[PDB]
Amino acid sequence: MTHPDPTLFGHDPWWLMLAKAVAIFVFLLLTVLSAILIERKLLGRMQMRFGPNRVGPAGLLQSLADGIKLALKEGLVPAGVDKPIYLLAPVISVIPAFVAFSVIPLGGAVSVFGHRTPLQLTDLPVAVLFILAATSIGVYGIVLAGWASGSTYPLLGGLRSSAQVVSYEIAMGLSFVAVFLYAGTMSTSGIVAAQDRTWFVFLLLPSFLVYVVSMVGETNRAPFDLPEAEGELVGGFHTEYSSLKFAMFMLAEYVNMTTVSALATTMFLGGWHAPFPFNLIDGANSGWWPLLWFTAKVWTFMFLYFWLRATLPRLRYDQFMALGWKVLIPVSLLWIMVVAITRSLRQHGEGTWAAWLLTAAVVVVVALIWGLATSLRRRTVQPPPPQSTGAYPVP
Amino acid sequence: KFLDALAGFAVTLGSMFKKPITEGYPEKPGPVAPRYHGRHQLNRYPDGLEKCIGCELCAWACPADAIYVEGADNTADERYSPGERYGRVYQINYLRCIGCGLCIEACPTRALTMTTEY
Amino acid sequence: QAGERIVVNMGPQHPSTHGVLRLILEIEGEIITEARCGIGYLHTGIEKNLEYRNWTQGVTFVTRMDYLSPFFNETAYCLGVEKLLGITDDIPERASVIRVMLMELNRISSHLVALATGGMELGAMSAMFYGFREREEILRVFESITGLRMNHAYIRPGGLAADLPDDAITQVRRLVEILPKRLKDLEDLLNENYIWKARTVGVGYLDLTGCMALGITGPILRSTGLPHDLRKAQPYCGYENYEFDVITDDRCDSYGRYIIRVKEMHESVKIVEQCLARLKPGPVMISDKKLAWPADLKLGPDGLGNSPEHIAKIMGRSMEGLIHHFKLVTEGIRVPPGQVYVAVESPRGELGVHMVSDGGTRPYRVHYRDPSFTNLQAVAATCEGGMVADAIAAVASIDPVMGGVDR
Amino acid sequence: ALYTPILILGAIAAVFAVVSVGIALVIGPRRFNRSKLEAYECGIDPLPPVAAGLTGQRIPIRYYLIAMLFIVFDIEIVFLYPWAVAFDSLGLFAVIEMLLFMLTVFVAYAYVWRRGGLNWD
Amino acid sequence: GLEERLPGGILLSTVETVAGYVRKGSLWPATFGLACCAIEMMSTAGPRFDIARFGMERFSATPRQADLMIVAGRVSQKMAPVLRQIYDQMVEPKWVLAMGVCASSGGMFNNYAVVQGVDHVVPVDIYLPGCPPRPEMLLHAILKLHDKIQQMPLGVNREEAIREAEQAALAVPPTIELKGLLR
Amino acid sequence: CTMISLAVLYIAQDAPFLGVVQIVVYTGAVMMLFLFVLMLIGVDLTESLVETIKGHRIAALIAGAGFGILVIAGIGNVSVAGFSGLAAANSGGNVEGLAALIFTRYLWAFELTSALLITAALGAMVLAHRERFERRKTQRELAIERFQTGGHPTPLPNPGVYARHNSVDVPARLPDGSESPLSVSTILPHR
Amino acid sequence: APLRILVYSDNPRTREQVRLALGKRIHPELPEIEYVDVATAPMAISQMDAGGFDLAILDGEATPAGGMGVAKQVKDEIDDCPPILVLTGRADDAWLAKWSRAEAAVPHPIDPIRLSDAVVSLLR
Ligand SMILES: CC(C)=CCC/C(C)=C/CC/C(C)=C/CC/C(C)=C/CC/C(C)=C\CC/C(C)=C/CC/C(C)=C/CC/C(C)=C\CC/C(C)=C/CC1=C(C)C(=O)c2ccccc2C1=O
Ligand code: SF4
Ligand code: SF4
Ligand code: SF4
Repeated sequence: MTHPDPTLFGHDPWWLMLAKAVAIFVFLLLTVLSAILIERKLLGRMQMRFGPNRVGPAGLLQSLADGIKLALKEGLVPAGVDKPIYLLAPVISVIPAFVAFSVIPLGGAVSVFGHRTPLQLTDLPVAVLFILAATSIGVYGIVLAGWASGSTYPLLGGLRSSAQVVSYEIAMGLSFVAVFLYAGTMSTSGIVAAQDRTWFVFLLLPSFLVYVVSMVGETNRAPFDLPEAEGELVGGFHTEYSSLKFAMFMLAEYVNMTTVSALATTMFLGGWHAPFPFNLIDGANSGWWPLLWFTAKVWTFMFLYFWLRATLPRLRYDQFMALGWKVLIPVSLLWIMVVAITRSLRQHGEGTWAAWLLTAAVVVVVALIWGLATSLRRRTVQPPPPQSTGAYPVP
Repeated sequence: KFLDALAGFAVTLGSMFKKPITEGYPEKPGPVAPRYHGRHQLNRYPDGLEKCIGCELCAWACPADAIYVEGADNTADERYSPGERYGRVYQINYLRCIGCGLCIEACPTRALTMTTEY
Repeated sequence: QAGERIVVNMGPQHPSTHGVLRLILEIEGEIITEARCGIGYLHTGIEKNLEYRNWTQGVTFVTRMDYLSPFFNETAYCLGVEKLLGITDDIPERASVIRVMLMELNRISSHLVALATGGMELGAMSAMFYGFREREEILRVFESITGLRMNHAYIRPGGLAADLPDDAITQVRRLVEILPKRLKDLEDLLNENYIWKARTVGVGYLDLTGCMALGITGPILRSTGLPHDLRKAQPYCGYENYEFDVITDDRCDSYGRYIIRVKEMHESVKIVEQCLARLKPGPVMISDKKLAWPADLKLGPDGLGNSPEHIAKIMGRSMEGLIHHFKLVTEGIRVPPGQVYVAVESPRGELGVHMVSDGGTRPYRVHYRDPSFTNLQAVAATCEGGMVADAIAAVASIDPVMGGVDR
Repeated sequence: ALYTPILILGAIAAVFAVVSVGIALVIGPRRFNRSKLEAYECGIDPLPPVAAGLTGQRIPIRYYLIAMLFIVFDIEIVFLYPWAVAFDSLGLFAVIEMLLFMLTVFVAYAYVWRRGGLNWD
Repeated sequence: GLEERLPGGILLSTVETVAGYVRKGSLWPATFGLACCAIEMMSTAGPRFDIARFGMERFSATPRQADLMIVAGRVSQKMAPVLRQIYDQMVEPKWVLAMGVCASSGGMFNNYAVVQGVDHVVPVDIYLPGCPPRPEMLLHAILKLHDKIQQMPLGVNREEAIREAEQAALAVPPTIELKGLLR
Repeated sequence: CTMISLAVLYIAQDAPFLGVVQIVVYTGAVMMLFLFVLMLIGVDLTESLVETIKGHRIAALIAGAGFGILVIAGIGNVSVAGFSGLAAANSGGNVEGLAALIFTRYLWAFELTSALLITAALGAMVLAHRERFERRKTQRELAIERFQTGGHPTPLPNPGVYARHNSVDVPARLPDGSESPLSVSTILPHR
Repeated sequence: APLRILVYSDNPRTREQVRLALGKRIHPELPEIEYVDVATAPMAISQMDAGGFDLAILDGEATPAGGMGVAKQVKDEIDDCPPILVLTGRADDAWLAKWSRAEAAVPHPIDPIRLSDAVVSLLR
């Protein structure tokens, strides 16, 4: 009822919660070590390459090889950097990334060695916003790495990280609201339980889209990989970083990818419930299979990430922020209002009045957004005048 | 339909189901063109005599000064090519050779050819 | 005042600057206030090094200048040599057709490289790989025809270094068949892509007056709507007999230039189709043996070499043949003294060549007015006042190949 | 209680990250070089130690207005979470209350937008 | 680094082997094309080949992350300072691949403007002929560099190898003195 | 750091939602304050913190310390007088309880927060937003007007490149050997 | 004490030529000269790192790593680095010798008296 379920959470023996934390840590490490190689190979395929396929069998060790190489590489500390913050920034990026994933439901209750415990490190009454807070703290690593490096390109990268926050933070916060509204809680276990009837992706599609866009932004992934923007700022904020400090920045980014995709699964795709083809199968939602389904959904989001990288340029961060404040925020806010009214009407028996509203509202939005797209702006044309430099005649 | 702007996705997805096109070098090296300007090679007549007569025409034509040739006399006690001259020393500085092929066009005996080995 | 503006180097070593181009930007936070341009980080001494080599040998140098447009540089050089010799009217038809075919396939290749590098500069990573798949399709034909992938020395004064291999025509027909489809695959990534258009529409704007003032040519000029192409005005190498449309745009910005390049690829495919249509067997070298390149390359079991027939001719039978081979290979033709400025429509604009001969076997002067060098005068115009990310898009749109810039 | 697992995961992460930085600094070659330690400027010599008279001391941002608006909007949007979670328990009264509040926020937003506040970045 | 202060026994040997394996398998290039050879380097990264296969997809834009420098072009005089700055700004260990005749020895452009080999300004690990070297040749040279990296000593072994190489190098007669059949 | 710590304390005091919102909102707020520090104060400016008002530093230290001591004295021992745990309140949902209070008893204050938001927006727009008159010219605009930025020194001359000196601050050399003022940007202090 | 001069070149004949231009005692008003010869950049760098050298002569034409690159490196990497003299294989290389920051540059072929005078100027 009142999630977190008090009969499941907060009763682990010290060793068992230690082991669950360790397992989550190792799972995130292996997930990142996978995502690296899988992303490179999938990008290769999307570009008709093979990607890494030599280092170790089938190229398995390539991510591990890169990690160990960065470990074995000289630890640079450039002069002209704020040494303390220059060394802290990777830590500030890493710690919150790992912390956020604590309240992610990787499964339902299971009886490990007699102890009935969740396949989830823990859960909080405000878990979703706790993840949001951890991710927000994580951006300080990016910004302070940019600033403390004392070089123009890292400085610009860090400023782009600040702008990135200004773009995605409010959109993400608003996107959470509709899920809270249909769930009646902020715990992730409660949000998954509330999705037994149906996944909120079908119900809260606008919220899902806004959250996913703000997500791709939050992790600094293409087409919003602006803080790095190798094509503009060379290496962005992680210029001036080498070896395990750069490796920590990138591991933090990939763990943020994993955390936000796991949240997306948790609060829009039934969390760990088996998809439809296995929904009818006995015990598909029990034992360890929920872990498989959760990882499958998370990795579909990972695929979406890689696919975005392989098929889109990167916006200018001003364009992205204009997206966030002119499309994402208005759409999320109006969706929150529409969904609230819809639920109030359904609870008041109005019935059709809600359906007429809901369908109409999006229909209106889909128009006015196109208005800001083609039908009213961003699709105009002009001319110009010549100067005194004896210009030719344009046919 | 706004779908055209998304055509790129259709591309990338499609390509991740068509087979990769990479040549499998070095386990399965690709087919270089028959005409490729590979490593110069000094050839022989069927009886084994060296074709090169040491005329230095190949080195003459090299824009990069990447060929060094010293000619020397063929004699009964020691004959390397038919005729009075042969290339006793024949060096190619491959850190100056630009693979242009002018040497080949210069050579009057076909002693110098370009293989496809690279 | 000062205190709010930083001065930064886009520098030589920067992913968007092709490694040897230095944009010194005075930026107010992140708006480009001034864009100084630093050049010569790729200067190679080609214009002087040429002077110590013969004609038909300087070709190997000139193809290295603008390494993305090798056939254009070589055609400009050899057309200059022929104009000096007065042999422009005697070149075989087949050599001219092959020249048009190779220049247009090179235009496709150069624009593919331009689009790839621009797209990866603007984050469109897959643009690089798709453009380079298409480019490799053409580079295989180049390798077959010339034996080299870049810096070909295939186009030579008075003709070509050799005739097409028997399979070449079928390779080019396959190109004409597939390039439309693969180019369409590339276009799906960029043409209508909302992020790509947003990234280049209205960006790097340059007025037709600006283009005239700086001497801009090529896609940058034609994005102003002016249908100025040296292939139609001032025809050369027989373009007069090819039906093709001068591609132009009205946007005057980066996206207009991009679309012009994408459409110029199609126009090149059309011209290549025409070339194959009007490619009749014949000599590829002027019949005047006093100037014709004497070598006849032919393959064998022992690799590419002089054809054994030629060896027999010059070493067993033909004394005058031997003398001509020896002298044209070693000393090379000597061109009558004089000057001539000959221009071609390189993919990046009016690639001009000032050629001066002192009656000798070595060129007295070969100056390349490379279009990229003049186009880089537009960095100030197309970058100042805009965003640095937009300046990257503008510079990419110029498509500067620094080899030609620095020569 | 109920938070000590989060603390264990945070401790694991912090030890991992601090030891990671320590390894970065400790493992692998180390050789002092003034050029290596100088700022990266795409290969060009970085400015004199006194960067310049004035110079990059202060970085203008073109979105200061949107940053200011972000402060207030981000804080003001947190009222929705308790409202969202308590929905179906507060009744139509709270629905109308938050609809009015969100209309007030919308008026603020529309004033900012239509008057070009969101435009300069 | 401490990894090199291990005792010269089996620990140091195995650490050397694993480190060489890893450094050869993750040999990220610097995004530092110069000329023609830069285009061929991009072609090597292109799908017809796949430099990514060898763990080298990441052309590192920042010198800090780059472990390898494919010079891949002609080093003019005005570029030698910049090229050296980029080299010195990579963090060790770092290797340099002189791609092309221009980078390796100046190539055809034996002139004032060209440095005549980056060896003048930076240590060269491997020289690669070609003008430009075709992508298969670039991959060959990179594999030769992989072989060089794997057989790399560390610590006391590194010092012993430096001493042995120095002693051997002092004896080789210079190229100009290797008069063979040259009269 | 202080905001994060206070958020942790709020969580520890049986106030989860308040602490989490603290972390979130103050992450945002301190990010913006950092941006404004970079804008208005400086990127790494090391302020003197030297007393400019005669003896003001000592007076401020004394007044602050005295006020702190007095407030501590006034607080004194309070918890010993009865500390009713919050369990009876958080039961049923900490956020649920906050929603009950905010939208039932404190509804009027919640409504007035909208007035606060609107006033902040109006202040930002009135004092910060700059209307058309001060709008910076567009790149499109700049290229125009007698072909600005290119007719004029087409692209201003690059800073000089010397052996041992290639930085942007280096002025270029004119044929006579003098230093070209145009090569070095206006803002740089010569060299 | 004897002065130690690091002569760097992979060409043995250039090293012998440098050792000939500079006798055991150049400018008899000066101390004796001790020669440590190195033919590899890593060894030259390590010897410099050992220190105690009064001058280093780096053949600008050294094959695997030029003496100009080593000169710039040693000036960037050794605190209190000894003055560097460079042998340049080309007159146009002078500019790079200026960039190498070597106190002097002596063009190839090594002119004995010119090299001796340059060294005496650096070691005085
Ligand atoms: C008996 C038994 C079963 C025992 C099991 C014991 C066992 C194996 C333990 C598991 C738990 C572990 C690992 C504990 C040990 C302690 C520990 C965690 C140490 C960490 C040390 C450390 C900080 C670093 C050393 C390496 C390491 C293993 C670190 C963690 C794993 C990883 C993957 C970290 C960093 C690597 C990483 C994520 C990024 C590297 C940087 C990049 C750019 C990656 C590659 C890459 C990317 C990502 C691109 O974006 C890209 C795009 C386009 C083209 C190419 C690329 C490209 O190359
Ligand atoms: S290879 Fe040919 S051109 Fe060269 S010396 Fe021998 S015979 Fe003469
Ligand atoms: S390929 Fe060209 S550069 Fe190389 S040896 Fe032959 S003629 Fe000389
Ligand atoms: S070596 Fe040849 S292909 Fe490579 S950059 Fe130099 S000229 Fe171009």
